[PDB]
Amino acid sequence: MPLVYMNIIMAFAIALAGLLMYRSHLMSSLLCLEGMMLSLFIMSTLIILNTHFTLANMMPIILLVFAACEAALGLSLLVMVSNTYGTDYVQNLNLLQC
Amino acid sequence: MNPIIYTTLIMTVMSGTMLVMISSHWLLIWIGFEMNLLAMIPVLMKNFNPRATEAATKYFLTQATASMMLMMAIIINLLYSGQWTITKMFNPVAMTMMTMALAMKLGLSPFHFWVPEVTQGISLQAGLLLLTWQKLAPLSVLCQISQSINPNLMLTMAMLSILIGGWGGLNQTQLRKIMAYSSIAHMGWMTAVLPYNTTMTILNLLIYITMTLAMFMLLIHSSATTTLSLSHTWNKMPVITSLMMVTLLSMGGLPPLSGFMPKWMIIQEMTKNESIIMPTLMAMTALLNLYFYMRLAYSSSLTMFPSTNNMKMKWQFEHTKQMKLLPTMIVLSTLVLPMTPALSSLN
Amino acid sequence: AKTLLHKYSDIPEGTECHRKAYASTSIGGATGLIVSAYSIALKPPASFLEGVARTGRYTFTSAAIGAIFGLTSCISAQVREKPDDPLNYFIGGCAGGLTLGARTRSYGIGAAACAYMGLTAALVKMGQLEGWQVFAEPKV
Amino acid sequence: MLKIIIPTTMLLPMTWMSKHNMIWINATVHSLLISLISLSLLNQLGENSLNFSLTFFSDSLSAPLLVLTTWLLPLMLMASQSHLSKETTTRKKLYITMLILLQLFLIMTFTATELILFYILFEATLVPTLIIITRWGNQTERLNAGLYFLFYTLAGSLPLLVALVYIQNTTGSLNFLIIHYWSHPLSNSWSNIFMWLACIMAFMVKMPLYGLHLWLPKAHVEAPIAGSMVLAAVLLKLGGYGMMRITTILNPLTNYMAYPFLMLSMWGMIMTSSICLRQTDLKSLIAYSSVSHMALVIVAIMIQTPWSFMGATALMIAHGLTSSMLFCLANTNYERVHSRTMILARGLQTLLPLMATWWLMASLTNLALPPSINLIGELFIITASFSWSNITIILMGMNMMITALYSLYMLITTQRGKYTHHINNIKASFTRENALMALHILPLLLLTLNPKMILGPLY
Amino acid sequence: PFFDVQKRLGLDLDRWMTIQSAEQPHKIPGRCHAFEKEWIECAHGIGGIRAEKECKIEFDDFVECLLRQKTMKRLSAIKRQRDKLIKEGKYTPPPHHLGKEDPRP
Amino acid sequence: KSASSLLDLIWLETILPKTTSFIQMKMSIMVSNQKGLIKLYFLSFLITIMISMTLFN
Amino acid sequence: GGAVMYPTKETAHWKPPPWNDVDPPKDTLVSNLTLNFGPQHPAAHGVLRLVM
Amino acid sequence: YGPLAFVLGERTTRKLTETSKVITVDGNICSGKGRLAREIAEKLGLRHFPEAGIHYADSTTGDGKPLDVQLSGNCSLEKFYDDPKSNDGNSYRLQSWLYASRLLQYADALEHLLSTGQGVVLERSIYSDFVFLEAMYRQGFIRKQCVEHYNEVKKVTACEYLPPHVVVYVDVPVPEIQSRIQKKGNPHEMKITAAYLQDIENAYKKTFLPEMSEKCEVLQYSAREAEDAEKVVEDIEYLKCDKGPWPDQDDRTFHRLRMLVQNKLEVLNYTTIPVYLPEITIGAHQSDRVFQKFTELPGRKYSPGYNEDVGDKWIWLK
Amino acid sequence: TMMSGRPGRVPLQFLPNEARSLPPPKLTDPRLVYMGFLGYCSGLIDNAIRRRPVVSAGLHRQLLYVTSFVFFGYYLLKRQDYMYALRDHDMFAYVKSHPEDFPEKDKKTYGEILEEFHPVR
Amino acid sequence: IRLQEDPDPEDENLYEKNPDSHGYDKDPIVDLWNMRVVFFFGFSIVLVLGSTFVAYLPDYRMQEWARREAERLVKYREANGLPLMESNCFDPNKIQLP
Repeated sequence: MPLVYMNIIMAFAIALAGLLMYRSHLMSSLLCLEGMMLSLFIMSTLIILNTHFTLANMMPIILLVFAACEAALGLSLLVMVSNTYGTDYVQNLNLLQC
Repeated sequence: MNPIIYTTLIMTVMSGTMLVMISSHWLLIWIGFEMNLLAMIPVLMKNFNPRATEAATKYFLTQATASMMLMMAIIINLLYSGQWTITKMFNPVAMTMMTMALAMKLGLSPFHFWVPEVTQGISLQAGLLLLTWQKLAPLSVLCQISQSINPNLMLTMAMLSILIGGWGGLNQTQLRKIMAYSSIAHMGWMTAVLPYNTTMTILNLLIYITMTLAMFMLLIHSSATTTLSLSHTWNKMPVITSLMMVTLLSMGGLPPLSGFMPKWMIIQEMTKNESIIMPTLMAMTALLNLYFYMRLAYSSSLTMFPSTNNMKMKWQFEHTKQMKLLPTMIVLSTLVLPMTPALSSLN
Repeated sequence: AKTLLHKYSDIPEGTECHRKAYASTSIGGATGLIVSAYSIALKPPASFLEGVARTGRYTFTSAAIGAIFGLTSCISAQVREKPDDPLNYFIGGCAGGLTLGARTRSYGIGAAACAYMGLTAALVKMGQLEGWQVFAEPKV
Repeated sequence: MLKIIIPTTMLLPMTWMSKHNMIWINATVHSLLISLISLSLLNQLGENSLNFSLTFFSDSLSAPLLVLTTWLLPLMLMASQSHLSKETTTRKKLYITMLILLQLFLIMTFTATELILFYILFEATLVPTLIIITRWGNQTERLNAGLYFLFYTLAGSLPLLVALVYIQNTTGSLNFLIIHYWSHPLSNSWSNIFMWLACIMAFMVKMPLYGLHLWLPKAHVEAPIAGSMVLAAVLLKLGGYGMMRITTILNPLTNYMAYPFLMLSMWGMIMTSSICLRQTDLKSLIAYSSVSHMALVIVAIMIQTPWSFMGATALMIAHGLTSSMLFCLANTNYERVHSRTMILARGLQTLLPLMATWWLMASLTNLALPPSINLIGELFIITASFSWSNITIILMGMNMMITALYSLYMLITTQRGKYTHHINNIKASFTRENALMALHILPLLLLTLNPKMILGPLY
Repeated sequence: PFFDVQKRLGLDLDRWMTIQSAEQPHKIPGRCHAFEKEWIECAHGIGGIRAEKECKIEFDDFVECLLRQKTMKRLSAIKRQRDKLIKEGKYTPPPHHLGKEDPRP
Repeated sequence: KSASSLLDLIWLETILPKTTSFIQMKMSIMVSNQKGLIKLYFLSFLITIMISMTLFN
Repeated sequence: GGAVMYPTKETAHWKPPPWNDVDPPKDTLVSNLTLNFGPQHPAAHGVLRLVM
Repeated sequence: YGPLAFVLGERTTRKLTETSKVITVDGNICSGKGRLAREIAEKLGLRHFPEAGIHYADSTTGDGKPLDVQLSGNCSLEKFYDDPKSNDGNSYRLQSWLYASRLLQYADALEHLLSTGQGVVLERSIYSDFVFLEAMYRQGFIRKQCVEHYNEVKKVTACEYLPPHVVVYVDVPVPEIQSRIQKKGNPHEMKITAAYLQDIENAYKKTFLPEMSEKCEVLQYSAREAEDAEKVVEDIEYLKCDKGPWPDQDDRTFHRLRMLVQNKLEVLNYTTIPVYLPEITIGAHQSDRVFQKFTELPGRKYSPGYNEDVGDKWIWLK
Repeated sequence: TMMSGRPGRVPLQFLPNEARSLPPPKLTDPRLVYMGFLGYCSGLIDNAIRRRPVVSAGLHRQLLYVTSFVFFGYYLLKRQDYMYALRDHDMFAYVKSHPEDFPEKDKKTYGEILEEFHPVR
Repeated sequence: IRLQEDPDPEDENLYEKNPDSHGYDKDPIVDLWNMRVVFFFGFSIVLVLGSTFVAYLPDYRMQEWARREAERLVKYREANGLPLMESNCFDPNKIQLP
């Protein structure tokens, strides 16, 4: 595979690792989610353009649409946590155990 | 929440699952998963509590990670094959990533951690949907790609799921957490036979769905979320706790109850493929699930606990809400063992 | 994973006891590292030094168990001249359980670990001899 | 075989739709009628078994056990009438239905032609038993007792399920007739050894092998009278019947694999009889006596000689009857003094004379007094084991001596001596209890006139 | 449970984008239309188990067209050998490869 | 002493029933740590993904 | 009763959930922004300090 | 009524009118609040709910006739008057049973208001029931754990209900109340001490009335003032409607409330919270016996309409 | 997945037209009677839950339970019989079309075969 | 600790209400009929008729048949000089020994 594919896959891996490794804020986790979505968009777009899969050129746009839908979901959950706790700190999500 | 809006959200969850189970394109399967998550989050948060918000956030995070991994696997499979159809995946790395994503969606251990928390956070009405309907789409996807599934990874996940579900269920006094760990164990049981025979997975899924529907509807009919609160139900309504004891015995996998059907057929299929250690270990580990079910049966019906004085007023009133499917779900989950040769209809 | 498994199994029974013990030690160390990583993730240590200490303890325990199991099994195979007897693996597993008890400093843990480990190692040897499949390929 | 199954099922709607003043009467009438009808199953052929249909069959082994179950159900009802008199009507009906389901499941176990159907029903017998033990038990230990019993049985039986399915896959069928005709020798490979274990341990747990016997004392002590009756009379013989049925496909590996179990049973008989010598609870003493008696049946089955099998069948029937009667007597004493301590109530030979005679006869049968079927079975097993090895006679004689010792010790401690002064609630024994003891004893004594009936298919 | 409602009702919801050999707007062919056509027509109706081993040459050609891994390996080997030759002066690139001759229209 | 207490009420029970139940209880306590923090089991998820990729390739 | 069936020293400090699952609301009240609409501001007529 | 009715178009805001209000007439023991409440109900046209007693639930369920004390309530007000420091926990058991009775009463009242549209005039309320409990605790009749259980039960049930629009309080002083009680005739009421009534008044004037005034208007009248029903009615007819959270209610929360109040078991769901206080914890044997006795009452065995003993017929087709 | 990929299988079809060549399950089938029994038990549990006379209240409701259970059980049994017939037919066809994989074995009587005797002493 | 009924007095002797009790239930008439049912269906039917039925059960074990066949065989062996019982359960002429 070309090195650009390697770089994009590595970017997706880094974003996934970042999302899996929270520090304090829930906003940064949503940032890592959006980064993974962007990396997947770039990967799919390069694949479709390279193979001239004309009818599949609409796939990245749909991916982007559902990506920002998930982003809006995350933002709404973020505001509710902040309203219920004052901060978006991931440590406040502690009532539910095990 | 407006009832019209709630019905639209429930229909959107169902339409997402039907899109997953109906499409032939990977992009549409991922779209159905996304719609399921989008319409499931507010359904999780129908009753606004901090615990409900926490459950919704955790579920959203887990399902988002799983969907990202699934889409990455789809993209890699397209890259190495130029194909979008749901068929024999042509890349081992993509297959592994997709398996991890689908196990995370199902809650197979070690991706089990969110299930006890999200189940406890949400109400019984939402917990029933989460533990029954939300298992259809990932199981269907796994059944469509069972040929390309690496048997070692799926079997390890299934065995770990059974072990962890049993162990977690023993230390739980909250009914919802017990149900979540039992669901984890039963999901492990279902995914054990995926590489061998998918019709047995479908049979186990149907039996588990009936049993969990019966249990959750009995809990709703008793309005009980803890062992102590459920214990009082013997005084107001002994029929409900007796039926709950019967359903718990069925869930334990004790013959002649219906819960013996899936384990029996799974052991049969796994022994047909010369696997004798794994089914034996699974059967032995089911005893932990049987243990906590029996403990609940003691606290609920087999033994009577102290009630409170105020139950005298509750004795006068009769339940208004009527779940029409509860008797049928109880019967199908307890007395269907004489009907196993009906397995062929699932083929 | 399978690289270490074939680095241990390809060594014939009762031959090259040092290399067999080294391979078993490597397998034990890998298992201990996995356990340490999971323990750190699920049960976070207070400090980096505490995490390093926890990882070192778990890895040393697991590697010692593996080394003792390998040495005991190979020595039993050599002395008894019975490479295909599960009793060798039983003795190795009980020795590993005794070492586990010593590391945890508990006689009851040592005895229970000796019993269960010996039984499991004997079962593994029997499966190797007979051809038992833990993960059976779908055949129907 | 449906001539017995269908009325047993019809017992349930009958009891459910019967007046609150007639549950016990109707149950007794029709259970006795069912036993009378099932008596027709004793007409076994010399060589071939009675193959009623594809699903059910009966030979000279199944028929005595079926008759014993159908006869024991009315006895259980009569014994459980007393303490379940202040219970509500619905719970009395529930208890009766649990007993009926247990009897039905036992019948379908003893008649099943398929090993997997036999397993299904023989594990289905757990649910009514467990419920009976944990719901209508009197003590707080009934919860732990039910768990121990249930988990011992399941941990024994699940590998049996795996092995049965494996045999079905490999040989093609689990039917008893086919598995008997198409029998093949088992090699000495580890796989065959573990298949042998999986097939054997399940029944070794049921009839308590020394070491796996810890659940029996708890189960027999904490359970109500009827529950103890079934557990001692039929639920222990289930393991023996299963072992005698499955040993057909476990040869010749048994010759070499039976040594651990043979030694365990031949030492556990002595150990449990000695334990009976130093027991303080009557029900526990009876339970350990049951363990000691079932050790002989285990030995006889593991030896696999015709005399051993005949003695095993005879001992199973005899021990079931004797243990049930002993538990009934202990239940009467308990219902009188509300305590199971053996030394609590003494000198009962002067207050209840006929109950003392019942105790004497039950103890004589327990210690294998000639010409009772107990002695017939014990002597057949002893001769078989002596032929197996002459050294066995030492352990057999010691076990007989200790059994006589502890049985007569129980008789002396309970029905002899000076009456307990402070106890004043000992009323004259009812007609029901005396009738229960008579119905326990008379078939037992009559079977000595026609021992061929309970001597098994190898007679 | 793949409930194939599309094949039942005859609807075409997503089978039009499953492959690049299907009809595309303005008849724009896929980069590997020929290879995918050969692979699909070879492996039509014989089942997945047979298709994996029997129509394996077609699938290998399709994969090579899609990714060009072996072609890139050959080109890399050629480039490395040419560089090694140039370092030792054993080779001289032709003028048409040195940008000295006018490329044909 | 040697039989009634020592074997039956003590060792026989210690060897099989008591030991197993204790092990199951300890495993239950371990699995149900009652922590409920995403920061921990998401790191566990990362470790699991890495291990699966290494082992099963 | 309690949070778990087999509580430990660490777990014993943790109390059972609320009966209606409604966790008591926190008192971490959100602080406002004390902007100084001070004298320099053009709309403050030069000599008005408006602490809003 | 259900979600279907709300979807189809049945909305409670249409039914609410000028006189669609819940009025609670409060007061100390034997303050004459009952006559004032009845007179308010007669003139304003609202429905009058007499104060919920031990056997209020018996009135709404079944024949409307009180059941036995062993079955319905297991407590006695007369016993509390005679021995307020009994070791049977009769005091706190009676208080909890009365709180449960008033919770059911409030639910029935809100239901009636949200369905028929007619206003409701209640005597006291769950919001005012804590006064007696606080008086008992101050007198020492009940311990702190009983108060904690009462607070735990109240904070889970009262939150789901809207406070009354108008709180009418009679302010008869303690000595006049004592005189009325000593002239009323009931010796058990005559056994009431002075500190008990004083603490009732203290709680009413320190916690209930100020907190109610924080939410909505609180009309207050003395003994003479409360005897003019026209004067009290005129005040209610000219109160500022802004008071109370009812104007902040839409058809969504009204649908939620109407769904809640129609399911009595859902209303009383948290009344039987598993807190094992010795004063209310009925043993297993007693619970079984009393439940069996209740089940054997005429019409109490099967669901209403399926009891053949009480004349219900067509059960085979019903 | 075995039967899922059979050629000619019409998706989302409960009973194929080829199933009509098989005898329909008799209305006195024990399996159908057990389905009716399950329906009756469902009706009894419905009566028990709603606290009405279990064996008498709502005869129409219990009748509907039994009728629906029998109807669905009849169709379910017909599909099950069709699927088992399909399995047997496919197995027989595969055996017939692959003689090499299923060869007839030499039939040696017990008088010829030597099975070792293991004594029981 | 709880409001519970005092332990019921030890089971009231059924002799108290009716000196003729036969155990069983509390109603004297149902007591008499239960005793009659138990004694009749236990002793007079399933015991007496049961033992007679099992005593005159037809000989399907073929013991007399076996004895008669043995007598005939012994007659044939001794009269014709055959050595009574052979030493082979099956004829060697039909055994294809390796």
